[PDB]
Order: sequence, then C-alpha cells, then structure tokens
Amino acid sequence: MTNRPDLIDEALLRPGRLEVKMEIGLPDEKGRLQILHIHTARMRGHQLLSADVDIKELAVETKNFSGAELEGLVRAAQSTAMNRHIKASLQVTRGDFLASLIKPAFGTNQEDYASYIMNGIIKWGDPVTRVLDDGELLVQQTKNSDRTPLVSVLLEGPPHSGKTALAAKIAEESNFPFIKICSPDKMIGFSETAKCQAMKKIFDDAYKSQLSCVVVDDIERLLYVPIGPRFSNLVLQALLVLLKKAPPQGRKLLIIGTTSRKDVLQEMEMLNAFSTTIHVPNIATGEQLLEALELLGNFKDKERTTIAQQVKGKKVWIGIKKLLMLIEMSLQMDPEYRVRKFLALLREE
Amino acid sequence: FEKMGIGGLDKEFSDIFRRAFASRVFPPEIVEQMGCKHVKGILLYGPPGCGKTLLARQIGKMLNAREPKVVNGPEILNKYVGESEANIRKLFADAEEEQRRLGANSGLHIIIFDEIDAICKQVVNQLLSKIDGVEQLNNILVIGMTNRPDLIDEALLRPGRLEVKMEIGLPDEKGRLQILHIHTARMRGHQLLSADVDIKELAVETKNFSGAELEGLVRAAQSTAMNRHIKASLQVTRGDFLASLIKPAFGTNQEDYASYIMNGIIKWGDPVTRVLDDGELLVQQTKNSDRTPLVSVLLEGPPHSGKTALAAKIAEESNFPFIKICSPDKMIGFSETAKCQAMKKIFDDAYKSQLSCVVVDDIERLLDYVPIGPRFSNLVLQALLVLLKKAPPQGRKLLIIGTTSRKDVLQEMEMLNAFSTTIHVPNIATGEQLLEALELLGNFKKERTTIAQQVKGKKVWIGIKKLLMLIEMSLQMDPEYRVRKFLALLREE
Amino acid sequence: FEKMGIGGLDKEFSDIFRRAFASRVFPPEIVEQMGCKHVKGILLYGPPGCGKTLLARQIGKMLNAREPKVVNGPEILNKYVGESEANIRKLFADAEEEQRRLGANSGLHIIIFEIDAICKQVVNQLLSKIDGVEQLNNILVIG
Ligand SMILES: Nc1ncnc2c1ncn2[C@@H]1O[C@H](COP(=O)(O)OP(=O)(O)OP(=O)(O)O)[C@@H](O)[C@H]1O
Ligand SMILES: Nc1ncnc2c1ncn2[C@@H]1O[C@H](COP(=O)(O)OP(=O)(O)OP(=O)(O)O)[C@@H](O)[C@H]1O
Ligand SMILES: Nc1ncnc2c1ncn2[C@@H]1O[C@H](COP(=O)(O)OP(=O)(O)O)[C@@H](O)[C@H]1O
Ligand SMILES: Nc1ncnc2c1ncn2[C@@H]1O[C@H](COP(=O)(O)OP(=O)(O)O)[C@@H](O)[C@H]1O
Repeated sequence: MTNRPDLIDEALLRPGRLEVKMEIGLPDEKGRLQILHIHTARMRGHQLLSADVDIKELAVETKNFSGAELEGLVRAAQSTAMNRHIKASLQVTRGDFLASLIKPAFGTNQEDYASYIMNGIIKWGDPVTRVLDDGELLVQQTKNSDRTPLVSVLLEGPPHSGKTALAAKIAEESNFPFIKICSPDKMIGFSETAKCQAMKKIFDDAYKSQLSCVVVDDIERLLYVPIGPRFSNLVLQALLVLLKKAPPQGRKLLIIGTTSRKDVLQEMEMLNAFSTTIHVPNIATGEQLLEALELLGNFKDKERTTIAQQVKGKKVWIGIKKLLMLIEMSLQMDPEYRVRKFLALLREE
Repeated sequence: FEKMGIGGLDKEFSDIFRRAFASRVFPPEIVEQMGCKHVKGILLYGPPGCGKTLLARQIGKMLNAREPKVVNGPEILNKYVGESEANIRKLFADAEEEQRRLGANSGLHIIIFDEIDAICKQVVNQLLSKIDGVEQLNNILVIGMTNRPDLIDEALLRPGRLEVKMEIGLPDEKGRLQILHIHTARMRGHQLLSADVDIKELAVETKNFSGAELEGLVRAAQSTAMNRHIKASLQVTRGDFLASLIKPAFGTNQEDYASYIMNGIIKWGDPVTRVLDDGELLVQQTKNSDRTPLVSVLLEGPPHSGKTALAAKIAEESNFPFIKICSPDKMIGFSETAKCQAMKKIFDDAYKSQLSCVVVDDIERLLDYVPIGPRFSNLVLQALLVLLKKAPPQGRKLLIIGTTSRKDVLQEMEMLNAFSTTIHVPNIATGEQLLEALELLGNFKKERTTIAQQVKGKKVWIGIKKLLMLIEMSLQMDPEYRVRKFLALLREE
Repeated sequence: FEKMGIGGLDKEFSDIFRRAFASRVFPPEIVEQMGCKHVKGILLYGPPGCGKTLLARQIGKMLNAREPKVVNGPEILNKYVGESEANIRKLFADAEEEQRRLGANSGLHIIIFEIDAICKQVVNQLLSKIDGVEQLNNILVIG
C-alpha cells in the first residue's frame, strides 16, 4: 500500500512478483450514495432515524467527499442530536445533518475567498462587463468542450487597477467542486527548493478531481528586483513546465494568472505559455468617476453637483483602489469640509 | 458550572462538550443501539497562558475518570537508549491492562501530551498506531496542546484521530471581569477586602491582560498590603491596586516611547499642523471604518528634519492597546536569516489583538544599503515587501508607519507602490520660521531684535535638529558673547 | 540591618523583601485565610563584583532557613553520561524528601544557580521540576 506510485523502484514490479496493480480513487455520486446507505443501516433498522431524512439529497450535496468524511459526518450528526436531546424517543433529523455539514480535504474552503473577495464588484463602465463576459465564456469552454482539456489566461494592468478581486470573482462563480489558491504570502522565509515543492504539491491535487481551478497571483513575487536583474531560475523553470502539463485522461483544468509587469514577463519568454491575456484599465473620464461615486453611495445630490461642476472639465487617471482609499479617508472630516478636502486630495494626483 | 472557576470560555467549553462527550453521558443502551464510536482526540492552541491546562484537568474531573499523567515533547524526543518505544508503550500499559482485566466497560484513562508540535517534524508512527491501529483501546482519550498550530503535520488531523480543534484567545472585557470576580472570592467571603474596591474599574483598566497576569496582580496587591501593615484587621484597598498596577506582554511599555520621544513637539509653522492633522485622520479611519482593515503611510524628508519624533508622537496619541517598535539597533551583528525571523515574530504578535500599530523606522539600514557599488540584502527586501500587504485575520485591524531619508533609492527598488500614501516633512525655509522657533523654545531674550535685524535679510535652509544642536552649544559661552557666537556658527551653513 | 555588612543596597533589599518574603513572616492563620501562593524565583543581574552572592547568602540566613547548595552552568552543561537528569533530580532531593513527610510546616530550602548559558538562543527538566505536576511549596531558586 502506498500514496506515491512514482517512487517505487522497478525491482519489485517485474513479473513473478507484485504482478498486479490497482487504483482506488475518490468515489463518484453512486459510490457516495452507496456508502451513505451502508453507514445508516442500523439506525433505520431499529427505527431511530426520522422519516424526513432523504439520503438522495446528501448524495448530491457532498461533492468530493472521501470515504472517511461521510462516516465522520454521520457520527457528528448523531452526537448533535444526542446533545440536543439531553438539553446541554430521540430521532436524528434533517436539521442536524445540515448544521453538521466537517471540512473536506479535496473540496472547497470559504475562508480564503472571504479574504481575497473583500467588497465585491461594481460596474462603473464597459471594461468590467467585457472582462466578466470573457471570464464566463472561458469557464463555459472548459466545462463543456471536449477538444481542449487545459485552458490558461493572464489578467494584467497598471498598479492598483483591480485584478485580484476580478480573478477571485471569476473563479468563485464557476461552481467547480475543487478551487485552490497559490499565494506568495504563505511562503515567507522559505528557500527556493521549498517553493518548488509547495507549488508541485498544490498542483498534484488538482489532477485528482474531475474538475478544478487554480489561482496563481502576483507571479512577479514568486520569482524580481531591477537593481541588476536578479531572480530565481528553479522557480521559473518549474512554473514554465507546469503551465503546459496535461492532466490524466478525461480530467480538466483552468489556470488563471495575474501580474502588473507585462514587459519583464515578455522578455523572459513567458507570454507564449499563456493561451490568452486580458487587460484591466483605469478610470479615464469624469463620467466613470461620477458613476463610481453614485454606485458607492457616499455623497448626496448637492455634493454631487458641486463635484461635477469642477471635475467635468478635465480628464483623470486613477485606479479604483486609490479612489476607494481617498473617498474612505475624506469622510472623517466635519460635514462642512468633506467636499473641499476630497477635491484637494484628488487634485494632488 | 461556576465551581471549576473558568471564565471567558463559555462557547469553547459548550462546543467541546457537545462534540466530544455527549455520547458518554447518554444511557448506554441507546448508544449501543446506534453503534457510534467515541471521539478519541482533542487539540487546543493559542497564545501562552490563557487557560489550556486548567481546562484539560477540569475536563478530566468532570467525567469522574482517573487522574491524568503528563508527558513533554522534547523530554521524550532525546531518549535514544532503546527507551524511545518503551516510554510510548508504558504510558498506555495501564489502560490496556485494565481493559483486559475488566473488558469493554473499563473506566477511561486520560493522558496529556504537551508541546505536541515537537514530535511532528515538517516516534510519531508508534504513537499513531497505538491510538488507532489493528488493536485499539476504547477506554482512552488524548488531549494535545500547542502554541504553533501551523507546524503540526497533516498526518494527525485526518478524521478518526484528533478530530476536533479549538482556539483559546485573549479574554475580552467580560472575560476579564469574570476572572477578577473569580480570583477575589475568598477575601470578600471572609470580609478582608475593603468596601472601596470596585472590580468594574479594574475590568476597564487592564487591557490585553492574559489569564495569569490578573492573578499576579492580585498577589502583588496582597503582598503590598501585608508590607504596609508590618511597616517594613488589615484590608487591601484601592491604593494597593493602583500602586501594584506587573508589565503585560501584549501591552504598551512607556520606556521605549520615552526613549524615542525626547523633547516633545513645537508647532513652529504650518507643515507641523498639516502632518499632525493627517496622522489623526489616518488613525480615525483605521479605527472606525470596515472597508479598509489595513492602512500604511511613509513619512520622508531630508536628513536631520524631524521624522522619528513625529512618527512616535502619532503612534502614541492613538490610544491603541498594542504598540510596538521594530528598530534596527536591537539587531547589531545579526545575520540576515535572523533579521527575517525577528521581523516575522514582531509582526506575528500584532495579529492576536483587536487593534495594533507597528512602526518600522530607518528602512535603509535594515537592507544594509551602501552606494559604493550597489550592495544590499535580498532576503530582507522580499520578506519586507510581502508583509506590507498581509491582511490580518477576520475582524481585526492594523496600521503601519514607515520612515526613510532616501526616497529615490527606494523608488528604484519598486517599493513605493506598496505604501498607500506618503507625507513630506520640510526644513526651515524662512527667517520668520527661525524666529518663531527661537521664541517658542524660549532661550534668548533685545537679543531677539539683534538676531532679527540680520537674519531677516536672507533665507535659510537648516533642519530642526541641527538648530537645536547649535542653540544648545552656544549657551556655554560667557553671557556677553552668546549672541555673537550663535550668529557665527549659523553663518557657516 | 548593619550587622549584615552591606551598604548601598537599601532600595534593592527593601523591594526584594517586600515582594518576595512579606507573606513568609506574617501569622500563618491570616495568610492561609487569604490563599496566596508563595513566589518561587528571583533574578539578579549586574556587572561583575558588585555584591550579588553575598546578598543571596545573607537572605538565606535572614529567614533562618537551611543552608544552600550551589551549582554552575557550564559545569552541568558538559555532563552527558546520563547524569544531566540525575544531577538535577538529586539537587531537590532533600526538599522532596521532607515535603511529603511534613507538608505545610517544612523548612524552606534554597539553591543558588550563570543561568544564561543554559538558555541558548536541560531547560525543560528544570522548568518542570520547579513547576510541573508536582509543585514543592518549600523551595526557592535564585539565578
Ligand atoms: N470593479 C472593481 N474591480 C476591482 N476591484 C474593485 C471593483 N469595485 C470595487 N473594488 C474593490 O477594489 C479593491 C481591489 O484591489 P485589488 O485586490 O485588485 O488590488 P491589486 O490590483 O492586486 O493591487 P496591487 O497592484 O497593489 O497588488 C477591492 O477592495 C475591491 O473590493
Ligand atoms: N516639530 C518638530 N518635529 C520634529 N522634531 C522636533 C520638533 N520640534 C522639536 N523637535 C526635536 O527635534 C528632534 C528630532 O530629531 P529626530 O529624532 O527626528 O531625528 P531623525 O530625523 O531621526 O534623524 P536622522 O535623519 O539623523 O536619522 C527631537 O529632539 C525633537 O524633540
Ligand atoms: N479563567 C481563567 N483563564 C485563564 N487562566 C486562569 C483562569 N483562572 C485561573 N487562571 C490561572 O492561569 C494560570 C496559568 O494557566 P496555565 O494552566 O499555565 O495555562 P497555560 O498552560 O496555557 O500556560 C493558572 O495558574 C491559573 O491559576
Ligand atoms: N556592600 C558591598 N557591596 C559589594 N561588595 C561587597 C560589599 N560588602 C562587602 N563586599 C565584598 O564583595 C565580595 C564578594 O563579591 P561577590 O559576591 O563574589 O561578587 P559576585 O556576586 O559578582 O560574584 C566580598 O569579598 C566582600 O568583601
């Protein structure tokens, strides 16, 4: 028995000895239904399970649950029912199952996306709609089409433009069973020969789900300082080889990237590994600014006109994140001076 | 429940009881009917001194089980005389001895494995087999405790073993009030505590006090009362509490700030007011709003301009419970791989408080910058660039301030795009500012007009610290030459 | 006080006495009536030759306690014949011997421990012995 079929040496596999092999993978929906039916046999035999439970719903709710997690779920549900009974003819009921529903290892986690998706998305113009539409088309292509198992993409733009939120919003809507994020701020102090292992291990999980999606954000930090070109070669090679590896037969992927320095990447021969690329621009006209201000919902009509009468004349160039920072800061002044200070600050860029 | 004397652990205790002990107290016939095994592990983690062991021992007595036996990680690790397996076996020996002697209905035996982070390396196998293997003991329970949750390896966490986790954090105000009410019970019972003490005030004065500090405070107050009585029907009173009020670990110490804030601040002109007002606005924003849990800023300007004092002043006026300074003169001679650890550890503590502020000063000396051919450190630069955008765990807040005298060199390294906003601290640039500074300090007297007649003609360019140095030096002359020498020295700049 | 042969250490002695020993001289009934644990350690630091050990010994005689026994850091550190633990155990031998046999009324014993070499940037066994499952109320450790 082993979890690493690669590292066994050839000596044991030649015929006459250890002649057979098999793979025991994650069960699919029928397997899950059968395991659930197996584990709750005795309770239904003695009539402690209520009549409202329907196994076929748990069969479809628990995606990418392994063998042991189902048993754990049932045990936790029974424990919760007992506790409720004792008050801190009992019958485990649907509510306990819902409440109890454990963390799957190969499933989805909520805390990470909560951390990378902070204030959602606000449609302040055409570019946002265009980017969302392209993301949706890519997700559909990877889910339905059969001639393209692997699909890649790279979002890029100026600093403070709104990339990471867009990537997490595109990925989190796919409803794929397996979603994972590889980030540079989980590897503070690691050496290069540990970054390679971490990346490889993260990738070697997405090959064991019938669908998946992986996020690689801030590529420039995984490698770069321009006081003399200094970077790492090991990480660059392992990343350049992993972006064209194909999964085993019948499984599908989707790798979304991110970066703020496109020219440096172009020089290093990396723009030819990503299938396609997308641009995320900055605010460029007063009308976009007024749209964003109205959507956020901070200033009122009279302040709106006061700001418009001045801002409309010139054109501006400011990322969305900076506009959120400033409009948040100005609010702390007394109600008299909010408009004046906000206009002064914006005028300083 | 109050008899165990645990306060501030209502939710954690409730959930632990629900998940881990509901089965064992239910009538045996029904649980035998449903045929569900019992949990077989618990993992507690948090900052040191918050009440983990005192919870395990009370959980031990709650079930009316046998008294526990303890173990320590490094103590077991170093034994390599053939005892590495013997220790593991002997601990469980009694459990299986009684299981065979009676059977399945033997009473449960607890064992407490402290410092479990040491066993797991980023000895294990035998323990793991014994807790769950071909043979199993249905009459044991294991409780782990640790302070470094990350370094436990995945092997112990898969379901079926050490199935539960809980986090024991610093108490909030209600927890502190309850602990204080717990610890002074007996004295008030025997009427030795005076009638002037009000616990609700100590509840609001002791911010970010952990579990043990409150007990230490009470003991120190009692000692002071005794000492007063004996003169170097006694009653501890408010004065003893105030006098005794111990140095917290996650709190504010005045000594550092005394060292960096030496002579206050003098409003000699508009830029000072501008800087202070901007600091106040930033503090308010990071305190009140919930759409920006991280805010950064960088004060920069020419040498000898007055940066460190303003940063410290802004920090101290906030009133945040947790304040710290990461300065590069506490690391004389360290190698790079120790600077990284020191910085990481200074940051990793600010995440365990509901508010905080961290001041990074003299950036260019952390990197070891020297312009005779560009030499610097890459480990520190990377470890510092990653941390300036790390977001704190859910519901907490953080504010970082910077400092530097070489801006453009930083701009070349692509660092200014990590700091949200920047401020400028200018020097003295007109004779009026110079006269106002001289008057505010209050050193010279007629001599003011003598100085003005000459200074007013020209424009000057001199930092505030240098001016303080000159005006302090000239005073040692005899009285009738002071003004003359002050002019001479200044004219050399 | 002047019979102790110490001058220029009034403040330090007074503060140490107040914080560490005020409870050990008050009538036993009252201190038992309030339920307070006794302090279990001290730390004295300074430049060489300013009068530290002579204060430890004088404090030893102040309480009328049993005479102390001393140890040296680098001496203990090098011993790796399995006695790294046996030495530590036999150090507190007398206090352990008397505690289980006389309880509250035991006569407190002292030990004088270069503690900075041990703490490197053998700690754990000593730490457990001073405060572990067992907690002798008749020991006092001065570093
Ligand atoms: N349409 C939008 N697109 C992107 N972000 C938006 C939008 N509307 C509001 N936001 C908010 O703007 C912020 C986006 O910042 P983001 O995480 O994209 O930074 P970033 O571009 O990666 O920064 P940096 O270059 O400094 O690393 C989030 O707080 C998000 O909620
Ligand atoms: N308005 C003011 N702003 C700053 N410092 C002031 C002001 N008024 C008086 N001072 C005094 O000026 C001194 C400031 O020196 P400071 O500690 O800022 O040096 P620094 O800028 O860190 O030095 P360096 O550039 O050499 O590293 C303090 O002694 C402070 O009391
Ligand atoms: N409710 C409480 N929370 C935290 N500490 C408490 C509480 N009540 C009492 N204490 C005191 O805290 C001290 C230290 O607890 P300890 O068991 O050492 O925790 P840890 O092992 O995490 O340091 C104990 O000696 C105890 O008297
Ligand atoms: N008041 C005093 N302060 C300091 N040293 C004193 C005082 N009175 C006497 N001594 C001398 O100090 C010497 C002992 O110093 P010692 O305790 O060995 O220093 P250390 O504690 O650094 O080893 C004795 O020889 C004694 O004569």
